[PDB]
Amino acid sequence: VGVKPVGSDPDFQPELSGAGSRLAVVKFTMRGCGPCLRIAPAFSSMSNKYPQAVFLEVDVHQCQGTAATNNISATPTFQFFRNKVRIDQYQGADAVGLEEKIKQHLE
Repeated sequence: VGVKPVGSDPDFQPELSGAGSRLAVVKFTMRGCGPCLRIAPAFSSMSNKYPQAVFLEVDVHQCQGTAATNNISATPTFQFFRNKVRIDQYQGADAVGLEEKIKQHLE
């Protein structure tokens, strides 16, 4: 359970489809990245805290096409999807701001 890793680009849409109509929060990450590391535990706790939404993790180098088509310019970057459509975005390791926007979507 928890934060689900997307191992390569073709596995990404399946994940977006498999979220059904649930909110999907995708954390775009990469290796040797301090803020990425700082936020990781919190993100994992958020998924524990919100089992009604789906939490995913994409490494921008394992999933280049996904990073590029989502116009990812820095990490960590969180994208928000509902029914496979990107509806929001949040950059950074400020966990408070992140959970506040997740809550605003769980509306």
